[PDB]
Amino acid sequence: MLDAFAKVVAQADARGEFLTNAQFDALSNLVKEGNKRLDAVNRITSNASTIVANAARALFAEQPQLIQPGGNAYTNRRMAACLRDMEIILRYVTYAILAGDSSVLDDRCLNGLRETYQALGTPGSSVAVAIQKMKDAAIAIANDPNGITPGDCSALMSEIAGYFDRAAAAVA
Amino acid sequence: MLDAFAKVVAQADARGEFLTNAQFDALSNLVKEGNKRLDAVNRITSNASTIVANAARALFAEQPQLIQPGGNAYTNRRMAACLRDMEIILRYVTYAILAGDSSVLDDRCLNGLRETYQALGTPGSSVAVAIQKMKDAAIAIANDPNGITPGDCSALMSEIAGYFDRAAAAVA
Amino acid sequence: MLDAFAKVVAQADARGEFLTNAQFDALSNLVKEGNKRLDAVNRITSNASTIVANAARALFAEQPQLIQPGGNAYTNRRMAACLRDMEIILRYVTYAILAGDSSVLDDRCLNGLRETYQALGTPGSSVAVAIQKMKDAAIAIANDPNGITPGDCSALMSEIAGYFDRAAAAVA
Amino acid sequence: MLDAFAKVVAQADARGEFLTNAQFDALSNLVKEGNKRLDAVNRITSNASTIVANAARALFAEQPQLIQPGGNAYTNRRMAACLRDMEIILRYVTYAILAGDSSVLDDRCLNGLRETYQALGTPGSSVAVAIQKMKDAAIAIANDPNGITPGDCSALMSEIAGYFDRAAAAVA
Amino acid sequence: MLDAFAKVVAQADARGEFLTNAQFDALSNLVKEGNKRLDAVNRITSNASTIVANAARALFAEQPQLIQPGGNAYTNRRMAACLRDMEIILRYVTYAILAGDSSVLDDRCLNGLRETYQALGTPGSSVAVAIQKMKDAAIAIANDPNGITPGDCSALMSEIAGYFDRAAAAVA
Amino acid sequence: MLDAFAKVVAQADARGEFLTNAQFDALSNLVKEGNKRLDAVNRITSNASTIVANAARALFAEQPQLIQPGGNAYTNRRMAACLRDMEIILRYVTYAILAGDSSVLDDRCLNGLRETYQALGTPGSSVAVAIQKMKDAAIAIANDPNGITPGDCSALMSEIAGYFDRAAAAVA
Amino acid sequence: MKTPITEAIAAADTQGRFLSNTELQAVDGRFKRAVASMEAARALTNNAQSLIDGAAQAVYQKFPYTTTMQGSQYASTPEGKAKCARDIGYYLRMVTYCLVAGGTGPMDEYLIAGLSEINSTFDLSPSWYIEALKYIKANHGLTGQAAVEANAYIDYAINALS
Amino acid sequence: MKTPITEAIAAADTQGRFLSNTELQAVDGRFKRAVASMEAARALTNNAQSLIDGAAQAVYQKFPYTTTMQGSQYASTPEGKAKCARDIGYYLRMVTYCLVAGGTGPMDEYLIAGLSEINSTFDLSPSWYIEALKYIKANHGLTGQAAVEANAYIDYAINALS
Amino acid sequence: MKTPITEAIAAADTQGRFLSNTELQAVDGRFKRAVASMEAARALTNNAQSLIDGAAQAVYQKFPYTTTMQGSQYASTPEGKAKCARDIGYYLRMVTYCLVAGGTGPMDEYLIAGLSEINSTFDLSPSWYIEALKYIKANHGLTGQAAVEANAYIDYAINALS
Amino acid sequence: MKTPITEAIAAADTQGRFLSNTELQAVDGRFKRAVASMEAARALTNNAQSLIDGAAQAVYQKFPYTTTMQGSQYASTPEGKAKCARDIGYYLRMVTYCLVAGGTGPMDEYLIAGLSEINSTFDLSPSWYIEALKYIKANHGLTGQAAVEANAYIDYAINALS
Amino acid sequence: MKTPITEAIAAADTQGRFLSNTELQAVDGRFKRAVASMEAARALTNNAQSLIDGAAQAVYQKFPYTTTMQGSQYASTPEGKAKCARDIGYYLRMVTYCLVAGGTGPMDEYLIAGLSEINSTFDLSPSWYIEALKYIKANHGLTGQAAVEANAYIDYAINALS
Amino acid sequence: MKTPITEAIAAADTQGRFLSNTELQAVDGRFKRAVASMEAARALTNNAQSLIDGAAQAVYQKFPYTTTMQGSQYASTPEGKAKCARDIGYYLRMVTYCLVAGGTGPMDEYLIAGLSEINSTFDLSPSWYIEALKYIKANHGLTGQAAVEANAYIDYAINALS
Ligand SMILES: *[C@@H](C)[C@H]1/C(=C/c2[nH]c(/C=C3N=C(/C=C4\NC(=O)C(CC)=C4C)C(C)=C\3CCC(=O)O)c(CCC(=O)O)c2C)NC(=O)[C@@H]1C
Repeated sequence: MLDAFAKVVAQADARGEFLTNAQFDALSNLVKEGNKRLDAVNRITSNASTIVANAARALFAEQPQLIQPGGNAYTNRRMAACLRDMEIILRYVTYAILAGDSSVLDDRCLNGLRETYQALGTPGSSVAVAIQKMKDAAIAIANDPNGITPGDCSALMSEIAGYFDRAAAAVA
Repeated sequence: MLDAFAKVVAQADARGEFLTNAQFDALSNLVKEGNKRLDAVNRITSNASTIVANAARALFAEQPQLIQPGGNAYTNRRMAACLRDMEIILRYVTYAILAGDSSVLDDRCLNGLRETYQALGTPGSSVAVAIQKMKDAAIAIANDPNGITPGDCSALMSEIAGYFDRAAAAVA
Repeated sequence: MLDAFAKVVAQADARGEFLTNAQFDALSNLVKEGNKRLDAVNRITSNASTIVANAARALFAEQPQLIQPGGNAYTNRRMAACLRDMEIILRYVTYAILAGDSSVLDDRCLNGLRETYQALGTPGSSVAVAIQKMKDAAIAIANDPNGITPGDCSALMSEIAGYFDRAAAAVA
Repeated sequence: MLDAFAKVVAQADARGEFLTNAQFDALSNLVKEGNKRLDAVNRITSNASTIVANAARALFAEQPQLIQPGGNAYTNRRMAACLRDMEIILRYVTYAILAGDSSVLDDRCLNGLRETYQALGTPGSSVAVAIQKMKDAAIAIANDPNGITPGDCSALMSEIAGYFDRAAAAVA
Repeated sequence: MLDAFAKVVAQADARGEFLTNAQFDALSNLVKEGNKRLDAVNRITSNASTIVANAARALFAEQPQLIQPGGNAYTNRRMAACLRDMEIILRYVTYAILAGDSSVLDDRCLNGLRETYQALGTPGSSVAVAIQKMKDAAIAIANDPNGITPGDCSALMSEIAGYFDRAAAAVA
Repeated sequence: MLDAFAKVVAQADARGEFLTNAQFDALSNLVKEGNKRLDAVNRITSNASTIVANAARALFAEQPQLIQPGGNAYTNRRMAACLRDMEIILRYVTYAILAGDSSVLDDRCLNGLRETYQALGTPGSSVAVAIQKMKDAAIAIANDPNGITPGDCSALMSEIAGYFDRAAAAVA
Repeated sequence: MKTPITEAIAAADTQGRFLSNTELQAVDGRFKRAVASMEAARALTNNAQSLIDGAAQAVYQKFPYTTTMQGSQYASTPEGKAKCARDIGYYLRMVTYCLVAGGTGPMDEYLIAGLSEINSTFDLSPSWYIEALKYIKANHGLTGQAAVEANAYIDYAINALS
Repeated sequence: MKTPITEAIAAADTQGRFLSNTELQAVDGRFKRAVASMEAARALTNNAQSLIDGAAQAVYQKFPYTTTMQGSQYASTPEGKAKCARDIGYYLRMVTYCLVAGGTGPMDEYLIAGLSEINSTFDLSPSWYIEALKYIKANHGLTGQAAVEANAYIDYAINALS
Repeated sequence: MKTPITEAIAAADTQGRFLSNTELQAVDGRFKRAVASMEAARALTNNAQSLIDGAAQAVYQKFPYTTTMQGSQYASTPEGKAKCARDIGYYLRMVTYCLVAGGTGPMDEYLIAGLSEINSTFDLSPSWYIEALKYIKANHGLTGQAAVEANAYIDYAINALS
Repeated sequence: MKTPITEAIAAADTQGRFLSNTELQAVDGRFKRAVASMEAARALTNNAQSLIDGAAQAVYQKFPYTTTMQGSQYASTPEGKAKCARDIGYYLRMVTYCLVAGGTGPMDEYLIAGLSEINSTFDLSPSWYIEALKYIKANHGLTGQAAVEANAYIDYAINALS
Repeated sequence: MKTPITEAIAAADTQGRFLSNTELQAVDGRFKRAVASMEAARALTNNAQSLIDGAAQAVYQKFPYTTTMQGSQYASTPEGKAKCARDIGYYLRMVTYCLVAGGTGPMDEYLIAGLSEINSTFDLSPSWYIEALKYIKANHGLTGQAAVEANAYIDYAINALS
Repeated sequence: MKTPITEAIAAADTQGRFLSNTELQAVDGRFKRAVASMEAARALTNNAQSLIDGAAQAVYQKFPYTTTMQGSQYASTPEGKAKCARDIGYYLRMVTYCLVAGGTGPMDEYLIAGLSEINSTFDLSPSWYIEALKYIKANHGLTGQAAVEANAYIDYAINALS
């Protein structure tokens, strides 16, 4: 896997080049914005259980067919595995936030996932919905002005939202 | 795998339903016909070696090309593996008879089998023939009136024949 | 795997036949030409490192793009793996020379190889070139008149060249 | 492992003998007393969780040092493992009751157990106490006159008590 | 493992020395006596089944307690394992004959063997007897004057006898 | 494994206690002295190859019997394994320096080590000597006044020396 | 799915073996036991509604905070009460499946696997379900071996929740 | 040793599980079947000598070369005849063990494991033992379910020799 | 025990590697963070008694049935109230260990491993401990990065109970 | 297929190694031995018919019950006699393959793998084939090292049947 | 690629865990260290040409046989001198990558894996590169923690070549 | 130790097999080859001193910096010259062991395993040993198959150093 720094190094090596002054500057900004990234990760992670449980409850409320008998999330085994998948996705999304790059999310979570759901009979569109719910909740928690040094994290929330959208696209 | 009882439960759970009075009755008949099922299984199993050896001998007599040099059942390794496959099929067919359901036969014996023979160069049509020979022999042994409390096992023989036909279809 | 002797036995068994007088004679010639085969194997093997290193150097000289940054043989890991593959091919080619049959080369080296390079982004045409360089060098070393009892090994060099050409075809 | 029937067969084979008329009679009594054995097993098994939890609570009440910090059952990991061991012992004791022989208990539970506790620092005397508590509870539940066809199960309770005593001896 | 040649090299390396003229001479004698060694190995190996079966039969005839019920070679499993051990020993003894050194016999057969029999209840003294019977038979077959170029193999038979005696000592 | 902080927590939990004001203070000193610890680790690690190679050369110079034929460090395999062990020890000693606790050194390097050398024929006294040489070199490099902010690291060097002495005691 | 019949086959197949008398006997015990099991399954099915209704109230009775505390996990709203009754129905229905199938398979598969996770995630107290199950056990009106059958699977569920 | 009881335990223990009704039913089938098994074991034991004697002659009858060819593997000497009768006794005794134990365990353990090896090493024809076993099957004088029991283990041996 | 320091070593040792700058940096972050962690651990220790006492009542307040229902699992007896306060003390003490150690190791080892088992066996509701933990979070009186530190381990426990 | 040449390669390839002198020597021994092996293979091929015919009768002679007992496994019918001669031909032909290939590979592959199974399934006595093989050994008319070669593979077959 | 950030994730993911404070601290140390690392990477990049040029000559100086011995492995031809400078450039560039990435990953991946093989195959002396690296270390003109950073990765390379 | 004889046994033992003709042939090739191998080993032993002495100078000649550069790895001191000659002696002695043993085993075991490590750790250039070995090859005065034997193990060493 790559983080944002290794990502740049990997691009530069493919060219056989030293970093340009513009790339140093970029990467120095990343470092300067580091605290905010750590807050986002902390906040989302510290609230992982409620993000998932609240998003599950919302999903099943909007799509009760998933938990009707015969439904894909009916029985505790299928419920447990569904909740699990929501946990897994949120986990890799937070890794991605830490790294500032999606390679861990793409490589270790998102690849083969659509095909996997297609084989099981799990409706990917429903998964996408659950991811979006977690997204909205993750971002409200991460971007909460209370109890934190005031500043703008908008760029970061955009990036974060991007990992969630990416994940939702991968399954939908 | 499923037996006939679990099969019904699985269908009912998919609907979220309690069993109907008609389903209890059906399943009670199955239980009432249990002894006959145990006799069939006992009889076929107790004669497994001759069913296979007699069916092999009949096959090679009718298709001597299989044991001519170059033939698919030529050499002792290929002979042994052929006899083995006949043993395996008969085994899973008897499991199926015990269970009153083919899921064990389908899942653990019959799936991938055609593709397997196609890859090896083993003529499936010949396998089907061997299965049919075992079928005729299995049923004559199972349905032998001698040394058993008289009654009608015709339904059961039909079912049994069905597992053998199924197996033969899967490879042919 | 098969050697030239087992190859004949395998063909004969498929027919259910004893060897003909012509086949004994053939195989006796093989035996009579055995020393030369052992010399070739010895010579190529005894010079394995220089055949490979000289062929690598020649390759990269003619195709410098392979070792430019971004190139398939750029970085020491990719270089090491390339050299390795050249070692592997030469190794199996020498096995084939010993056996007088390519089955070891085909079975254990050449099968899946094109697909493997295609998946990695390794240009097979370049591999073919490296194989041909090793071929020319292997044959000059094997067929060197100096320090060996004089005789004609032309048939053998043809055979040897055939394994190398085969290998180069398999990847190109 | 052996059950009571195989136990007799094993003794007889060591002598090369057919069963005596006395041994058939014995074993027929075992069969005749089978229902009671099934009740005991059912009852103890059906109440496994409370037997263990009630016995744990009693243990820690009588030996609070086990759950004081530093204590062998202090921390949830050590607590969980303790409860587990009580579960394991009760499980194998019930296997033994079913089999009418302790070989499963001895072979798969009791052997190496003292040495294991000695190595961990787990006081075996305390384990013995927990086993005895489970014993008293298991037997009161198994031998409860309510909701069962009246008869005498005293012999059986003696046997059952014997497996528990055996287990407690093995660790004490 | 070592053969007689590697054995000498290993002793020489421990001293940091080149081989002496006496050691070359010794080892050249070994080579000169090679055919006889190959005959012994061939002969014993070619008759492996009868050496073992005849030695087993002789053992059980002289010690019928081994095959009385309760006996260590009673039941087919224990019989099969006994015959097996006789096969194994003869096998490693023949390896040793080929190598001209017992290291393979000692390392891979004889070490741990006494302790193994002691743990099982297998009487080592009986094993020793079976080994000696195989020895006498192996040597009569190996040293049979019929159908072989006349010469003296006495030294070799002494060596061979030595591996068998060694084996018998290791278990007795 | 434990570091100095977890070590204190582990002692406190065994007592069921909150940390005292004295323990906080201690641990705050550890933190305050952290940079020096990182320098030591960096310096020793950055010079790992020369510490080992210089210590090996010194050992063999003082004990030439180790590299005479027959010697424990004679042959490249035994040499390589010796150098390796020196590498391994230095590695775990540096882990220990980082952690401020020897548990990683004791648990993962030092336990079973004497017994291991005793079984191989490796003279532990010689190992101890090599460790002491590395110690003297490690400490001269770690405590070099040049190119570093001036201060006193004496306590730290004492601690470091302690891990090396510990290691040398464990094998001697 | 785990039944006496599938266990018997699994044991044979695990060893590459044909079925032996060893296994046919197990299946025969299943067939004989089925008379008692089927009685029990029928009675519990016929009386399911009153059992469920009675069981729900037994829970609310023992744990009245479940009917008053605010929270989606509680039965303090109509929707919460409906989910609670549904769940109890689930348990009862699984008992009846176990009885029909002659084994724990259905409950293992459909209910017990994942159970602790679901209970912990949705903040459902195992003790609630146990009370429901204790009620059903007390009031199913079975006697003899039909009751022994029903109770074995009910207590199995209780054990799984403990 | 493989019995319905040890299979039941093995299935539970393999999964770290307490015994469930799933297994108790199997054991109950064993207990019920024991009445037929025990009848059979008793009759075969009581009549063992005549069965063995008759079985030996049935072999010699079908394969008379076994009484005349020279060889330790044949029954052409008093000692060979004694080994043959002993072996037949073994088979019969194993049948009775299987009946008492309620399963194939004893025969598996004491007789079938190693059987092909021993037969091939000592040049004993499986067909000889099969004839002995066919005789015993034909002449054990059992009817009903006691005969079904005896025959299941006799045919098991026959299968193992085929 | 899992700390930034032991993780750093574990990563190096897993690969047979000496420590690299890669790891020293991680440990440096730990050393720098320790100032905030240690503040938090000290304040929580100093104020432990009132936090525990307040936390216990916050539980009893939210779940008053715990003070009235009969049962050894409840705080309806003096001994039950004492066990409850002890447990809350445990949680708080573990938080402080996590802060001192710079990581989750102590809580993982001493408290979380086995937690679900113990809670389910002794019929303890996770929701009780969560309320206790929420109280402690609300009332520990820390601000800035010392509060971020305390809250990260408190929320970790909350997550482990959810 | 196992030959001195394929063994040599297998040993090198198993270790990722180029061939060394260690292996070339083995192959040279094979090449030198081939002169004796090829003599033997030629003589056995040239004389195959009379060897097979003589071998068949040697069997019928030693085991005359094979020509008279009813049964598809016996040579009591024209078709049975034809299968017997075919089989003997097979053995002889395999010997010649082993000689040509310089090793046991052909016999291992084409004949020995599955042999016990086929013999036991079709009720063929190994002792029959051994007699056939003993005849061939006695009467192949080879001397010197050509006979040593033929006999090594014949005795190999005998061993495989024992 | 190995960086403090990817190590932190790898540690969490290896255990199926969310990131904990344990890891965030490691990443924070990385972020704080980046100021020193980035200074170093910039200075080494800005001055790369003179460092490379000076380093090449330092090699030729210490090992003048490299400029005179005939051989493609030597710098005795214009093309050889160009390959030598390229390689030194490679090393320096990798140092700068390690500094930017905050860890050894780039050098591990792009340079160290395969290094011994390539050096041994092409007859390149590690001692040559070490001298180049020693020169760069001596003359990069960094002080303070920027020098500590540069030197840690330079010495890492030196260690990898020793 | 790897010899044609131990390879032959290893192949048989790997498969639980008795030795077959397949292997005896390999060993025979070894025995026949031994005449050439032993000639070579004797001549190299008899002439070892002059070969070593000549080989050392051939190195110093090709790499004269080895006699002048300061460093324990060089032959610029009496002690360094003595270590160099010792090493060359080692190589030559190993060649002779390979010849006596009929295979690479001694060199593999005593010299090649660990070789790259030792060379890299002590800063010894493989190219030095190769020159020594090339000298020995050029000047050992063997012809015919004795030279083929010596050269096969010398080139094996050369390959191991490349
Ligand atoms: C069709 C298969 C033929 C047939 C079957 C048949 N059997 C019965 C009766 C019984 N069969 C058994 C067999 C078993 N019970 C077991 O537990 C086991 C395994 C351990 C076996 C093999 C038993 C006990 C009986 C009852 C007693 C008896 O001997 O009859 C019937 C009568 C109806 C019934 O189901 O009981 C029938 C019809 N009979 C035929 O004529 C078919 C050729």
